[PDB]
Amino acid sequence: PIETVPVKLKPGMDGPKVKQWPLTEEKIKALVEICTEMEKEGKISKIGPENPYNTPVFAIKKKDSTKWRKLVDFRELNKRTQDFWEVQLGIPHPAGLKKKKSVTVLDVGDAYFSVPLDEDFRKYTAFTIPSINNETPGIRYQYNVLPQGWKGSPAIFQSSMTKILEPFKKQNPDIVIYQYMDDLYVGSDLEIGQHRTKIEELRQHLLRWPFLWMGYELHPDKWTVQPIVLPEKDSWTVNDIQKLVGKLNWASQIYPGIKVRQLSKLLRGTKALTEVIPLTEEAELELAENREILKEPVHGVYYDPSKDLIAEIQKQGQGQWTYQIYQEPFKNLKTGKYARMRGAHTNDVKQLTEAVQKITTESIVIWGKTPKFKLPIQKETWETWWTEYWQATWIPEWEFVNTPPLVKLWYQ
Amino acid sequence: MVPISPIETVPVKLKPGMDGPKVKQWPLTEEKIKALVEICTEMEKEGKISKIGPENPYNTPVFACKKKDSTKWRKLVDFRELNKRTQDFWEVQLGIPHPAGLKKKKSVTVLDVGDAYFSVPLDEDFRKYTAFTIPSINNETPGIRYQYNVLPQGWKGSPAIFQSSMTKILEPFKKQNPDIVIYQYMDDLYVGSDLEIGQHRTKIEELRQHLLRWGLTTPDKKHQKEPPFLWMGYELHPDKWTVQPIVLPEKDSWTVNDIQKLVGKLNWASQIYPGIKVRQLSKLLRGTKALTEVIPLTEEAELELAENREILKEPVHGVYYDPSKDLIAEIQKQGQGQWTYQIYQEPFKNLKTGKYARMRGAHTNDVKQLTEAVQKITTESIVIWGKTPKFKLPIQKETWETWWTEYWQATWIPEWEFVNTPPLVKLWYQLEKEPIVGAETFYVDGAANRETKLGKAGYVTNKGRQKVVPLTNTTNQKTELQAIYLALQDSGLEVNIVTDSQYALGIIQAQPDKSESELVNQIIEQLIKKEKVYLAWVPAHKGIGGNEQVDKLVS
DNA sequence: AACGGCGCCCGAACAGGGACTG
DNA sequence: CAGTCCCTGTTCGGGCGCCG
Ligand SMILES: Cc1cn([C@H]2C=C[C@@H](COP(=O)(O)OP(=O)(O)OP(=O)(O)O)O2)c(=O)[nH]c1=O
Ligand SMILES: [Mg+2]
Ligand SMILES: [Mg+2]
Repeated sequence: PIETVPVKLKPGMDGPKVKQWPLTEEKIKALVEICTEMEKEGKISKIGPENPYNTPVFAIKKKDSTKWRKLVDFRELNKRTQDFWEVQLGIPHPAGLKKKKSVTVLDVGDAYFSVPLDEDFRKYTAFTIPSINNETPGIRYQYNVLPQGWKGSPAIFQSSMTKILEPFKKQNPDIVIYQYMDDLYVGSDLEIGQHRTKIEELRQHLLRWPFLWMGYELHPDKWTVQPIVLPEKDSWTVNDIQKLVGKLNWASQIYPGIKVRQLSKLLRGTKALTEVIPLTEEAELELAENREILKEPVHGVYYDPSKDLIAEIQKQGQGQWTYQIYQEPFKNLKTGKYARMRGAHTNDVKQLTEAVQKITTESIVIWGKTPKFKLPIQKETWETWWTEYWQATWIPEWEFVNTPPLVKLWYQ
Repeated sequence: MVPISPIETVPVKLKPGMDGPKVKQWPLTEEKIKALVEICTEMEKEGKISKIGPENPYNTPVFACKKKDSTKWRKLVDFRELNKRTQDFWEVQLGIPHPAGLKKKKSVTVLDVGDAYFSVPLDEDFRKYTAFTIPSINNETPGIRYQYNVLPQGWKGSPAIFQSSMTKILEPFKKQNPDIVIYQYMDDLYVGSDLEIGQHRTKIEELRQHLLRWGLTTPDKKHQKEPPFLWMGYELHPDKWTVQPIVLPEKDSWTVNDIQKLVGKLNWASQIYPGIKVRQLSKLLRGTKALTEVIPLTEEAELELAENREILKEPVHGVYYDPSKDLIAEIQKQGQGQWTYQIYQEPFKNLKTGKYARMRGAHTNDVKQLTEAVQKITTESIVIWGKTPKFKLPIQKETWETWWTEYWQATWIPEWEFVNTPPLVKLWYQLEKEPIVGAETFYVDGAANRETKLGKAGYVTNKGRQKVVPLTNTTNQKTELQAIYLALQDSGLEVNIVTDSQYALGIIQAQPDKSESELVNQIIEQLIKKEKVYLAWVPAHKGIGGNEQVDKLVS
């Protein structure tokens, strides 16, 4: 009894045609069981080869969850309907969410299955379930309702979501609620007991209308930044000062007031790397002045809502991972460091997967966007393992880089 | 008035703004004329082909060819112009079934649907877009023109439509027989079960009649009731499988198209025959772009071809997959960037073999290539068995630990154990993490002129040692590598080297042991001879130490 | 002389970043 | 500051194998 909101692709773009990648046995068996129930409930329908569109599908398990969740890689379809969920029916981003003491993320994607999808658009939601050893051809489906993981789903459901959350927002005017993709971000300054109590009250508001029982908690007020720091040694060698000048010279691309004159004078000649060089009176003054500039904020660095976020990650070794978020080069909106994540000292791909998920979560809370990642990994290595460790209901854009560490800029 | 078949039609459209095919016929031999007039007449009585008139302004040529070890003819329409104007279909065939993925089945039956494409109907509103005339005489009778009521062989939509229609017909039968495995590839159906031979034929007959309700015939000509079953080009036995006999051509003179077929058969044979190499053979297919050009076999390509023929002498076979046992993948290094592997569950009972000999990157090492081989095997194992095997790798745990913890990119290998079978994979040198006390410090630099391609390369040390070497036909990057090579040549066993070349530093830090660059290979040879090497980087043109001094010499 | 699927090894065309020159 | 070069990377199309 609901009129389907008309959805159109961006002008001059066809639907997604992305090949399905091989799935493990446990994931195929999970997707066959999930899709059989969804088909019995009318959420999806089987289709034929006359539909030239296709989107990859796999399954994940969220943190501390033993239940399989279907996950569609709608990244290609999302950026082909970008004028819809950003221009027509956009969701405003609250600047106070990042200031809250506690923020709980609730999976509300199951609510989208109650709204029908535009018949003229259902063909673009096509996905294919593979078979082991290619026993049977692909089993193709398309969505009859709003699909999870499609940016158009929260946009169309937003009118429905506002009416459901209206009594709770009136009951609690201080609580900030943000919706992104299949998730609901609920932030409050209440105590941990009061917060979790108010979260359960919000769950009951949704029940009176399969992952609603979970609640991933965040604390953006505890989120830290990793600035550029300079070493502090009792004695300095030629090699130490060469690395310092190399670091400060690269850092001058960000802070224009950094000088290296008095420090380069210490290296006059052709000296051995291990020769100890005592810092002169001017070198102490110049190095002290440079340590203060690195504490001062960078001039003219602010967020532009019309520009894409970019995230670079560096593998620092020993479980250490540094990252920077920016829109323009050397205009970092945020820099951070992660240490001792899951897979530390044993699995780089799991740690990198964890780091990408953390960075994306922070970007959704702070700006309401997911950044495009520059991943320090080979394409074939990432594409072999990343789905094994993915625990999020969204997927960010990424590319693959290879930058040897000439200077340890973000972690000495 | 043609009857509508029980198989649900597939709605096929065309690309907007385009019409149907209008291509003139091709003059063929009189042998093809007497081999197609009888087909269009038999298919007309059976309802597979209807006759049209002048109200269909389309035409498409069609030739024919013989079959595989048979006496029947294959009608292949040349719909290349129709395919350019027909809508795109998403292929549901995602790969090729491999016998190493089949599980143990007590009873096995292989079927083959007769007239596969000719038993599935075409879209009602699309039959008009398939017009073609048939002249009885090459230059006399104009010939009555017909159309297609089924799937033509040669149309780009015929495979996808048949594979999807066949699945919908089998879906109810598979739901009624869950314990029966049906491998469905095109028209051939692999049916297996753990039932007794008597009860197995019962369900086979039930399946043959189930398919008969939609017009799909399973004749006794290609019905296989006893091993060895010929399925997907393999010989399937109750407890083992092998590839059908592979014949390698043995010509006295070798050209280009002969080697392309030779390397192709060796790639197909390497799935069960361990230790097949095609490096030196494929190396002959470089540069020359004349398929009909004779190429003499080099001494390396001749010995490589001789060792492959001796592997194919002894008969080999693979086993089937037992999900109750683990998957094991063991890799060996064959040298020269060549890797071979075996996947098994019980020792010396290979499910399948294979090779990885891809050379990616101008500079690399054995640890990087071993990582790439592990990834290729992992993805291959997920396609065939849906799981990753435990690996047995010829690399020490300590070697791997040193590499991945120190590398700047993320890299990883799944659960694996060390197998002590030489040649072991190791890192041939390790750059120091700190400058070396007591080692001479070399400040290297190189510059070249963009126009004359002339350049200099040299160094300056803390002990006063100095060198400048003029170079001809070089680049800035080559002189930077040459400067480092000079420092390694003229230093002791322990040396500190300071450069401003991000290019040169990035190559050496990745610890390559092989390179397409002779200069890098010479650098690698020097790095192995050393006991301690510390590479440091400084920014150029900043008046930093000896780097400023050596910059004046080479520029 | 046809269609689709997968794999390999090949080369041409392309993109992207340090570094030099006007 | 642009416009090149040098160098290295990926993408893709065709050669071949094999299946139907
Ligand atoms: C071998 C082959 C096959 N096909 C298509 C057509 C029917 C299916 C199966 O072909 P087939 O089994 O060999 O012949 P088929 O038409 O089924 O007739 P039968 O020989 O089984 O009686 O794939 C094709 O288009 N080109 C080919 O070269
Ligand atoms: Mg057949
Ligand atoms: Mg230099």
